[PDB]
Amino acid sequence: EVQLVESGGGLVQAGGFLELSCELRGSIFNQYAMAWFRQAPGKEREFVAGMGAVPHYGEFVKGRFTISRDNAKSTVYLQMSSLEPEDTAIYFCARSKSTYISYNSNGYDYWGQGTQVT
Amino acid sequence: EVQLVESGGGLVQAGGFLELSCELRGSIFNQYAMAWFRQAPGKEREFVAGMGAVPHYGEFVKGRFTISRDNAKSTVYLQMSSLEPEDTAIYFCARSKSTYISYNSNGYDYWGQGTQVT
Amino acid sequence: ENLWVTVYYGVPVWKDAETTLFCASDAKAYETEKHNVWATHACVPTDPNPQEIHLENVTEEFNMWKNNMVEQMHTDIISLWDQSLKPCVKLTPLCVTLQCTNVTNNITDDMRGELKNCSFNMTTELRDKKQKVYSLFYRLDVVQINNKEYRLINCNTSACTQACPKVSFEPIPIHYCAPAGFAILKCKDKKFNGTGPCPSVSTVQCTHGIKPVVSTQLLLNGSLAEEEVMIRSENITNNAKNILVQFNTPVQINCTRPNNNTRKSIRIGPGQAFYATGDIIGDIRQAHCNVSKATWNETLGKVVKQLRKHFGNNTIIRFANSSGGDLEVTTHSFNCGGEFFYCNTSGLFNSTWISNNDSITLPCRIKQIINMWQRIGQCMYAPPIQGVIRCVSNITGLILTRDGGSTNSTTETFRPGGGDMRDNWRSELYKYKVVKIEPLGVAPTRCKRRV
Amino acid sequence: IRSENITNNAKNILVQFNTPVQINCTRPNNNTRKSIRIGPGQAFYATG
Amino acid sequence: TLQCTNVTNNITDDMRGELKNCSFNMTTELRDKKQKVYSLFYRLDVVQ
Amino acid sequence: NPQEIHLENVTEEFNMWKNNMVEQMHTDIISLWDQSLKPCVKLTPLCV
Amino acid sequence: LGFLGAAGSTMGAASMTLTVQARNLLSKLTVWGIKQLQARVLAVERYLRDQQLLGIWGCSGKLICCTNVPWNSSWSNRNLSEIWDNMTWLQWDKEISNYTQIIYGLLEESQNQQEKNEQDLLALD
Amino acid sequence: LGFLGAAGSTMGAASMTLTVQARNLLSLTVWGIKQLQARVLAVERYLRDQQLLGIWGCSGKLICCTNVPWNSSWSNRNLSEIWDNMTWLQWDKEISNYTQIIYGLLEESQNQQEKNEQDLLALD
Amino acid sequence: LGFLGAAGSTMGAASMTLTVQARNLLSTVWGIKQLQARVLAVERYLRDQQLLGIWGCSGKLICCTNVPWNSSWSNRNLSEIWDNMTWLQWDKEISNYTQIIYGLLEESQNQQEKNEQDLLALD
Ligand SMILES: *[C@@H]1O[C@H](CO)[C@@H](O[C@@H]2O[C@H](CO)[C@@H](O[C@@H]3O[C@H](CO[C@H]4O[C@H](CO)[C@@H](O)[C@H](O)[C@@H]4O)[C@@H](O)[C@H](O[C@H]4O[C@H](CO)[C@@H](O)[C@H](O)[C@@H]4O)[C@@H]3O)[C@H](O)[C@H]2NC(C)=O)[C@H](O)[C@H]1NC(C)=O
Ligand SMILES: *[C@@H]1O[C@H](CO)[C@@H](O[C@@H]2O[C@H](CO)[C@@H](O[C@@H]3O[C@H](CO)[C@@H](O)[C@H](O[C@H]4O[C@H](CO)[C@@H](O)[C@H](O)[C@@H]4O)[C@@H]3O)[C@H](O)[C@H]2NC(C)=O)[C@H](O)[C@H]1NC(C)=O
Ligand SMILES: *[C@@H]1O[C@H](CO)[C@@H](O[C@@H]2O[C@H](CO)[C@@H](O[C@@H]3O[C@H](CO[C@H]4O[C@H](CO)[C@@H](O)[C@H](O)[C@@H]4O)[C@@H](O)[C@H](O)[C@@H]3O)[C@H](O)[C@H]2NC(C)=O)[C@H](O)[C@H]1NC(C)=O
Ligand SMILES: *[C@@H]1O[C@H](CO)[C@@H](O[C@@H]2O[C@H](CO)[C@@H](O[C@@H]3O[C@H](CO)[C@@H](O)[C@H](O)[C@@H]3O)[C@H](O)[C@H]2NC(C)=O)[C@H](O)[C@H]1NC(C)=O
Ligand SMILES: *[C@@H]1O[C@H](CO)[C@@H](O[C@@H]2O[C@H](CO)[C@@H](O[C@@H]3O[C@H](CO)[C@@H](O)[C@H](O)[C@@H]3O)[C@H](O)[C@H]2NC(C)=O)[C@H](O)[C@H]1NC(C)=O
Ligand SMILES: *[C@@H]1O[C@H](CO)[C@@H](O[C@@H]2O[C@H](CO)[C@@H](O[C@@H]3O[C@H](CO)[C@@H](O)[C@H](O)[C@@H]3O)[C@H](O)[C@H]2NC(C)=O)[C@H](O)[C@H]1NC(C)=O
Ligand SMILES: *[C@@H]1O[C@H](CO)[C@@H](O[C@@H]2O[C@H](CO)[C@@H](O[C@@H]3O[C@H](CO)[C@@H](O)[C@H](O)[C@@H]3O)[C@H](O)[C@H]2NC(C)=O)[C@H](O)[C@H]1NC(C)=O
Ligand SMILES: *[C@@H]1O[C@H](CO)[C@@H](O[C@@H]2O[C@H](CO)[C@@H](O)[C@H](O)[C@H]2NC(C)=O)[C@H](O)[C@H]1NC(C)=O
Ligand SMILES: *[C@@H]1O[C@H](CO)[C@@H](O[C@@H]2O[C@H](CO)[C@@H](O)[C@H](O)[C@H]2NC(C)=O)[C@H](O)[C@H]1NC(C)=O
Ligand SMILES: *[C@@H]1O[C@H](CO)[C@@H](O[C@@H]2O[C@H](CO)[C@@H](O)[C@H](O)[C@H]2NC(C)=O)[C@H](O)[C@H]1NC(C)=O
Ligand SMILES: *[C@@H]1O[C@H](CO)[C@@H](O[C@@H]2O[C@H](CO)[C@@H](O)[C@H](O)[C@H]2NC(C)=O)[C@H](O)[C@H]1NC(C)=O
Ligand SMILES: *[C@@H]1O[C@H](CO)[C@@H](O[C@@H]2O[C@H](CO)[C@@H](O)[C@H](O)[C@H]2NC(C)=O)[C@H](O)[C@H]1NC(C)=O
Ligand SMILES: *[C@@H]1O[C@H](CO)[C@@H](O[C@@H]2O[C@H](CO)[C@@H](O)[C@H](O)[C@H]2NC(C)=O)[C@H](O)[C@H]1NC(C)=O
Ligand SMILES: *[C@@H]1O[C@H](CO)[C@@H](O[C@@H]2O[C@H](CO)[C@@H](O)[C@H](O)[C@H]2NC(C)=O)[C@H](O)[C@H]1NC(C)=O
Ligand SMILES: *[C@@H]1O[C@H](CO)[C@@H](O[C@@H]2O[C@H](CO)[C@@H](O)[C@H](O)[C@H]2NC(C)=O)[C@H](O)[C@H]1NC(C)=O
Ligand SMILES: *[C@@H]1O[C@H](CO)[C@@H](O)[C@H](O)[C@H]1NC(C)=O
Ligand SMILES: *[C@@H]1O[C@H](CO)[C@@H](O)[C@H](O)[C@H]1NC(C)=O
Ligand SMILES: *[C@@H]1O[C@H](CO)[C@@H](O)[C@H](O)[C@H]1NC(C)=O
Ligand SMILES: *[C@@H]1O[C@H](CO)[C@@H](O)[C@H](O)[C@H]1NC(C)=O
Ligand SMILES: *[C@@H]1O[C@H](CO)[C@@H](O)[C@H](O)[C@H]1NC(C)=O
Ligand SMILES: *[C@@H]1O[C@H](CO)[C@@H](O)[C@H](O)[C@H]1NC(C)=O
Ligand SMILES: *[C@@H]1O[C@H](CO)[C@@H](O)[C@H](O)[C@H]1NC(C)=O
Repeated sequence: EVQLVESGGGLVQAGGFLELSCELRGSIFNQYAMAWFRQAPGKEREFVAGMGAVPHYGEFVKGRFTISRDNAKSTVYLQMSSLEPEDTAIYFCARSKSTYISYNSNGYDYWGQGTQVT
Repeated sequence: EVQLVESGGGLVQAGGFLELSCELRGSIFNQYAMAWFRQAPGKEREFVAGMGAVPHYGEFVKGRFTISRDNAKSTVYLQMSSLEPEDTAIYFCARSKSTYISYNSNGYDYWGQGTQVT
Repeated sequence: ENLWVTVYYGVPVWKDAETTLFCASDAKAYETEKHNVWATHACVPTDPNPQEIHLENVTEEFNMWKNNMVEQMHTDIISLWDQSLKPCVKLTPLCVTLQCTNVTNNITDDMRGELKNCSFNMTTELRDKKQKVYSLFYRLDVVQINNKEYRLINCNTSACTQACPKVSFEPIPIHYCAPAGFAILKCKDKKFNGTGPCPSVSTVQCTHGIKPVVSTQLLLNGSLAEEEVMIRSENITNNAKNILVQFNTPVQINCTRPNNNTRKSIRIGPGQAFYATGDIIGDIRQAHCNVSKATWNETLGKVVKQLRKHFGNNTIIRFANSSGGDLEVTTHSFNCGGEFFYCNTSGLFNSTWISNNDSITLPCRIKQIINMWQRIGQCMYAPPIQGVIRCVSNITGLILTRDGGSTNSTTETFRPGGGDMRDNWRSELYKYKVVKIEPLGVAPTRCKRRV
Repeated sequence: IRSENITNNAKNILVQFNTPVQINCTRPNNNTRKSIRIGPGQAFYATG
Repeated sequence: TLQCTNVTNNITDDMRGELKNCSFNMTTELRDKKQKVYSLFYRLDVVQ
Repeated sequence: NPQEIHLENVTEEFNMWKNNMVEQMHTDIISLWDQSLKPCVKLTPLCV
Repeated sequence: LGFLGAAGSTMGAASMTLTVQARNLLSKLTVWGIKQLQARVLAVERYLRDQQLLGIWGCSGKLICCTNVPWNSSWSNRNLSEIWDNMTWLQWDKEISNYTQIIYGLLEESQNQQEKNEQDLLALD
Repeated sequence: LGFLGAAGSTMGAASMTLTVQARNLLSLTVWGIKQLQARVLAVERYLRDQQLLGIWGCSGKLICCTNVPWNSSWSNRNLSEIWDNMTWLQWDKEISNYTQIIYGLLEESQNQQEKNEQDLLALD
Repeated sequence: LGFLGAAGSTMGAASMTLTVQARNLLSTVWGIKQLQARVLAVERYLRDQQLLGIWGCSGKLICCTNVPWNSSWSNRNLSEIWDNMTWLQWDKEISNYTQIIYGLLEESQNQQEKNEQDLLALD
């Protein structure tokens, strides 16, 4: 059974540092790409960062965040740096339907429970 | 069905450059060697060049010609250079019965139709 | 009145089952052996005029979305590609400090920085000697490591393999046949939407030849619909699911790579040869594809009509280009004549449809080192092809994604996106299914065994 | 006490007893792993 | 070849010379570039 | 002492030239040599 | 009608041509190499289990096989001509699907019982 | 006397020893796998023949005559000489053309008996 | 008594449970170890099945024959064989003179082969 389990649980102040983790259980890790989505209160899901064979970052990233995947543990790790106050949102983990990363939410079929980072 | 198809030939001025070719279709390329035989008008077939794992040349070539095999398309070439006027003849393509090359005409079993080079 | 059980063998009954299917290929390609990535030489020859026989009065339920024989076809292509690359060169010594400069051989304004002329040191036949050699690389396959020093794009992650220059990526049809005791039931129903009963069903020896064409948006060279354009989706109301569209009449696409490329041999080492790109003969021009404006527009007119059935008579249908993401999903990716194309389809998908001669030239880009869809890791390197490439193909369908929008919008916007390659063959195996024959049914009759 | 030939000292003796006796093994060091890139797709896991 | 020195950070008496701090050139992902790296090795895994 | 059983009062046609089972022996010996040389060491470094 | 063609025809009609179904039950390493062999071995196992199961009943190669075990009413409790002139095999397999294993054990009981009775009747004389 | 020993003898002598041939119809590296293909093939060929016998009126008889009448056109000669002067190898070549149509005749004859037996045991 | 529980029961008692052993005789390091195991089971099943077939009983599971029982093999009372003693003990006792019996058992069906297809011929 495919399932995604998140971590991180951000409670840091401005200019903080975190490392969100997302483990893939019921599927092959080297067969799909995984990306991070974000939901500020009263808004819609937005693309943050994702990586299959190549990494992609959102426009608001401006090179602060960084994604990596450790195939040994079947996890994708998102470094967080220079967290401005406007980052307060729920960071979701999703698995793509293929090995390629899109910027739209229609490209993913499994989603994480969610992590509220403030 | 082992079949030999050739190319090349036609007029060239003395001292010119010509390249001949002959591909093997119905059998494995890396199991048999190839040879070039020329029959001058009224004479008998004489060995010109042939390569298995080692290139061999006739006594009259005098280092002008050059034979190679390209395993990708299973074709044997013959880079004729400094073509003297005494080289005019019908040039045949022959498949050897083994990986080895013989200077005699009965070390081969499949022959090409011919190609006049004048 | 007494009754006893009776045993009947060779009884027609079946049940949906999971099994391993083997290959059958036509013998027309047996001559001129060569070699294929799909290795149909070992694929057993098929039987001429196979037993395609109708079954009357039988109703069978199909479901193309949870169908078997698509997951195990996915693995077959992955495994069939693996054993093709095993015996081929490993370009482990290829990525070193290059020294590249732009190509300026009478280039055009479109192909400005897209070609780099690189030189590097390589070992000769002797391990004690190096020599300088040069090759042409596309801009998409190199990065700066600052300057004018580069490296290959994908050797800080992995190492690339050189597709032996004999294996032939050209797809050929493949018939998937079941073993004795198993049968394949084909749905002949014209208005089949992928799910539900198929009142017109038959059983066949095994499937028609299915050419495996790996492609994103605009799956090509596939099977055509019978009398209308069919929109099939696992769940229409769910925006997260793809929409597989198959239209009856094909629209022709002419894709060419105008550059007269040449092939050069560079010696990696003893027994190892690298196929490079020598100086380009002639002029430089962007690769492109061509489709008719008339043919494409009428086809979209048919697709919009069919889309209104599932979305409403009084609705605005809008087409827009890809959302944005990885290059192998934002463009029409495909393989043509041994080279890999990435075509910008913004000129096709841009239109709005109200409820009440010339062609389209869509530019394309080329790559030599490709991240294979088989795995997230290993790549491969496609050697250059001699001459000028040109292939004509049929567009037989689409893969769409509907933009998510709130209620009362009255405007549905669809985007193109291929992504998963399982959809490429799910469009061809929607008809078929596998069942296991279950003889030995027991029934009563007015008969007693002798004593 | 199980032995192929109890009188042949060259034959090992296997002992199997009723109640297990617990053994607690630990490496007290807090070890940090370091990754070194040997080559393309090759990584050496050293000790920091 | 490895240039090695004993590790000693208020080390316990039982571990006087059990560990070595070894440094050595190493090849990168680019063939024509080298790198200097270090690793900790147990004495049983290195020979002078 | 394999049971070579003589077949009497029966004639049979033979042809050693279009015979199979020499092409099978040829393919066998090639394959048997191929796997015999797989574990052996190569001599690429000797090219100096 | 070459194979399974009588699926929609009636159980009586389908039972007239059973040998058609019977016959189509046995007919470098590359990917297709293993998939072919796994197919060939699988067919043999499935064919031999049906023959063995028939063998342990009182009929080995009969292909229409009467027994001594009565038809318990609860299984189908419906008149004979209905299930032979108005119903097909595919529908009939659904009605008694739960009750196939219990009948199979009964057939084993009646065959073993029948064998010794045959044995004993050959010893008294 | 042994395997195929009666190959050159007439049919009458060949039929005396039919079990000698029946017994010998079933009995990581590139040599073993060549055996695996051989071992799977042996059962496949053996089971095809046995299944063909079963659908006829005989499962393990080793001699099996049917109620389909022999068409004289197939052979056109005396019984007393084919069984005392002809061998099986000679017979196959002549009747090869008149085969695979006889098999269909044997297939049909058994099915009707199965139904007639089904019918006969119902009228009691 | 699910597979071989009658192994220690008397010979007579063990013959009641014969189908029980019958149905159980036929039902990438591990990829080939699983493959080779399945083919071996099939061949052994057909060896004993064909061996029965050459005699006049293929699907019987208990089969009489026209072969007198030499008193040398057993020379023991028939009562104690089926009333005290077991198939395990019996296979060891007959182990010496068993391959002779298989050959004779083929002769009787060979003697029937001398007799089968003549009665129907002279009708
Ligand atoms: C990618 O980059 C590589 C390397 O940078 C380029 O390869 C070189 O390209 C240059 C330019 O075309 C070549 O130089 C030309 O060589 C011709 C052949 O003669 C050479 O070789 C002979 C021996 O065979 C020598 O005796 C001779 O000196 C040359 O070295 C010359 O005929 C050319 O002459 C041209 O320029 C002179 C002025 O210098 C004029 O008078 C002539 O009329 C003529 O116009 C020229 O010198 C060079 O040989 C190539 N190889 C190397 C190793 O440098 C690729 O061309 C480039 N590709 C692309 C697509 O940009
Ligand atoms: C969709 O289907 C169409 C046809 O159904 C298909 O078009 C085919 O494309 C291939 C490759 O582009 C063509 O094959 C080439 O044909 C030309 C002549 O037109 C030859 O000169 C070529 O020979 C070169 O390549 C060979 C193989 O590497 C070499 O051995 C040779 O030496 C040459 O270098 C090559 O054979 C083919 O002819 C067409 N067929 C038709 C009917 O147009 C199209 O490619 C398919 N689309 C996709 C995406 O697969
Ligand atoms: C061996 O050395 C390790 C290296 O430090 C030790 O790990 C330390 O463990 C303590 C106790 O859990 C941590 O202190 C907590 O820190 C969190 C915040 O940490 C967050 O960020 C780090 C960044 O790496 C991340 O790894 C964490 O998961 C968290 O996301 C506080 O919220 C807690 O209140 C508490 O202070 C240290 O942060 C952690 N060190 C490092 C560098 O992460 C480990 O305990 C040592 N083991 C032994 C047996 O001595
Ligand atoms: C293998 O090489 C590729 C290409 O060099 C690496 O991807 C690149 O990684 C660098 C990280 O140094 C990225 O640069 C970053 O850019 C942002 C701005 O977008 C900047 O703010 C950061 O500080 C950082 O410099 C770069 O974007 C990225 N992509 C490309 C095309 O260069 C890749 O990471 C390497 N492999 C591994 C495992 O790291
Ligand atoms: C691998 O190495 C061998 C040995 O060097 C190469 O064979 C050599 O090939 C060259 C031409 O490429 C020959 O040179 C010619 O020699 C004739 C002799 O009369 C001379 O008249 C010509 O002017 C020219 O110099 C050379 O003789 C030949 N070696 C021998 C011993 O005959 C072979 O070509 C190499 N293969 C590859 C693929 O590099
Ligand atoms: C189990 O181990 C015992 C050893 O404790 C084996 O008994 C030993 O058997 C060997 C057989 O060669 C005896 O060797 C003999 O020694 C005498 C001198 O005492 C010599 O004159 C003979 O020529 C021969 O070499 C050995 O003495 C004897 N030792 C004992 C302590 O018994 C025994 O065979 C092993 N196996 C079993 C089933 O017990
Ligand atoms: C094992 O040996 C290596 C190499 O000698 C050691 O690496 C270096 O260790 C020093 C501290 O021990 C690190 O800090 C440096 O300290 C000097 C002190 O003057 C300071 O001036 C420098 O600015 C720097 O802060 C140094 O960064 C580190 N070098 C590297 C490349 O890692 C290592 O500490 C030794 N470890 C053990 C356990 O023995
Ligand atoms: C595909 O066709 C099937 C049958 O034609 C549809 O199944 C029925 O759909 C209607 C309305 O959509 C439902 O009321 C029924 O309950 C469905 N039947 C069953 C058995 O579930 C199916 O909806 C069609 N799919 C699409 C996407 O149009
Ligand atoms: C695709 O269509 C374009 C049309 O823009 C073609 O480009 C023209 O090709 C002709 C052919 O000789 C030239 O004369 C023109 O100069 C080209 N440009 C224009 C603007 O017409 C292109 O060749 C077509 N390619 C394919 C593969 O069909
Ligand atoms: C695909 O082609 C379209 C043009 O049809 C590109 O869109 C243009 O992009 C330029 C770049 O800034 C803009 O100035 C134009 O206004 C755009 N025009 C249209 C109609 O969109 C598009 O960028 C191309 N795709 C990619 C990935 O480059
Ligand atoms: C594209 O589609 C057309 C028709 O949809 C194909 O043309 C048919 O090809 C088949 C088999 O080659 C023939 O039996 C038909 O007679 C053809 N019909 C027509 C109208 O041409 C065509 O082969 C497909 N492929 C390409 C490259 O055009
Ligand atoms: C294991 O048990 C067996 C049987 O209980 C022992 O075998 C007998 O042991 C006695 C005394 O040791 C000998 O006199 C007999 O000759 C043995 N019989 C056989 C058949 O070997 C055996 O000795 C025991 N072994 C151990 C190590 O305890
Ligand atoms: C580094 O470790 C080595 C290995 O234990 C030490 O070598 C021994 O050191 C002790 C203590 O001085 C001497 O008694 C031994 O004779 C040494 N052994 C040998 C073979 O010479 C070495 O002294 C350590 N050095 C440092 C600076 O810690
Ligand atoms: C790699 O190892 C070599 C050899 O140990 C180092 O090169 C020289 O080492 C000697 C003695 O340690 C020094 O005196 C030299 O100065 C070193 N050469 C240079 C150019 O510094 C080298 O430093 C090591 N590191 C690297 C990155 O090569
Ligand atoms: C082959 O030919 C010989 C010679 O005729 C045959 O031997 C005869 O066999 C019959 C069989 O009963 C005897 O009646 C004859 O007396 C034998 N002939 C002689 C001269 O003794 C033999 O049977 C033929 N077939 C085989 C297989 O040997
Ligand atoms: C192509 O480039 C060459 C330079 O090598 C130049 O001489 C030539 O004029 C160019 N072609 C055209 C049509 O200008
Ligand atoms: C080469 O092309 C690039 C385009 O990527 C451009 O920026 C650069 O100015 C050109 N010239 C040189 C010398 O790099
Ligand atoms: C289709 O999706 C919608 C929303 O995503 C959901 O409510 C509905 O139950 C789905 N249909 C099926 C058949 O699962
Ligand atoms: C002992 O060494 C460790 C090594 O990191 C250091 O952290 C610690 O402060 C040292 N303690 C004393 C008392 O020197
Ligand atoms: C299908 O049903 C009709 C009516 O019950 C019947 O006449 C017909 O024979 C059936 N089809 C077949 C193949 O028997
Ligand atoms: C079986 O009984 C029902 C009872 O009403 C009857 O209607 C039906 O006709 C019977 N079956 C046949 C074949 O007549
Ligand atoms: C016998 O064969 C002849 C042709 O040789 C054919 O005309 C005739 O119908 C056949 N008769 C039977 C009963 O098979």
